[PDB]
Amino acid sequence: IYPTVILCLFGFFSMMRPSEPFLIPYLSGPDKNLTSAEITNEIFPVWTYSYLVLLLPVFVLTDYVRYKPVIILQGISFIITWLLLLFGQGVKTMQVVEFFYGMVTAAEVAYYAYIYSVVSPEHYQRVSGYCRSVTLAAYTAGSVLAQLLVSLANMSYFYLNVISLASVSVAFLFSLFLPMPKKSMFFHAKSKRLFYWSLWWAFATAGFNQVLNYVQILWDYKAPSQDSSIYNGAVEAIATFGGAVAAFAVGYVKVNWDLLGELALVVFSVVNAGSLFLMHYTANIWACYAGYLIFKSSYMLLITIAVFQIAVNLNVERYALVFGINTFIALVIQTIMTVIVVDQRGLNLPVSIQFLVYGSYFAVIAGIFLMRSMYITYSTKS
Ligand SMILES: Cc1cnc(Nc2ccc(OCCN3CCCC3)cc2)nc1Nc1cccc(S(=O)(=O)NC(C)(C)C)c1
Repeated sequence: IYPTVILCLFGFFSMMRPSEPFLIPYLSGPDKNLTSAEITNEIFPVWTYSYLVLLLPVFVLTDYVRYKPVIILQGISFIITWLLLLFGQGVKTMQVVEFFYGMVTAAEVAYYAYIYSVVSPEHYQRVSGYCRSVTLAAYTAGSVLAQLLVSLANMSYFYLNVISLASVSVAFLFSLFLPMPKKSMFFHAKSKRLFYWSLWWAFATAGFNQVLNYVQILWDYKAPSQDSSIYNGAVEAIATFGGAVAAFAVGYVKVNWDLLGELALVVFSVVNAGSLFLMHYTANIWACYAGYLIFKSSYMLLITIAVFQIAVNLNVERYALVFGINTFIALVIQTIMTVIVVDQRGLNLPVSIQFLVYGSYFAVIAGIFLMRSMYITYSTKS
């Protein structure tokens, strides 16, 4: 009745942010005057470190304090992040906003744990799917709004950032009076083949997060971002719509998975690597846009399948206890690969080269997972 509507409106107004599609074009513009090397190699890598640091503390804080204060914390973190994007000028200030965005992403778990904590035991997946769909629709509508406003009204990215601050303010106001849960999930004390799909999910989502962290900066290299020649809002709206319809198509089609799940996963990883190589090698911005859509759709198929083979035979209380470990492994892998690749203390690689590395990473994951299926040679050779 009431708590679900409050959470739905909070999620919609939090996710609806026209600033995010045009972030690096706004950061690498006259408003901030930040070179691409600075954002690529000093500012953005801080997000992965902040998220990895804050994952587990936020994970236990959500459980301990009954999931509402962490939602208000995410709201005030949104407030601070977008206020400091609106009124911040400096590499250190942008590292701070990256830390606060990592805090936002870490605290996002509360928005979904509160759902299980407050809804009736009769069903959880229905309201969880509605909440996820409302967040996705909010993001898509925000991207389309940003694209339309930029294209028609000639409206600067400062005004879009203002709109995002207003939206997150309304979201925080809505999260102010969420009813309190009366129970926690595992505030008490705490198959082997699941290790396969856990590794699949961890590696694929580490690659996806690291790719998304720098897709826009790659778009910046092909065409002048500070000009109006870019189409980030429409492109990212189409990308998230394609990802959503792709994740739904996996449920629309009901095929056996215990037989060809690994084959589907390796095929999708191969397509991911191909899309990344298309992004890296091409010279046209539209080819990179199409590669982004293809990669997002293929990764969404891959992760929908991987989450199915983890969640079919898992308890609802163990869903969180397993996905927390899986995303911790994913963040460990992403932080290691970022320190080796992106961070200035490592190789200081421009985004014009990072995407070859990402495509090779996906290709190597697919190849090694196929090679682990080495039992083909032993049985066939008799
Ligand atoms: C306003 C702002 C401030 N700091 C950041 N840092 C940042 C940029 C790109 C990132 O890659 C996404 C990695 N994973 C993070 C969550 C899902 C994907 C992660 C962090 N992004 C910002 N906007 C933004 C730009 C491009 C993509 C994203 S997002 O994918 O992470 N946003 C959601 C779709 C998850 C809502 C957000």
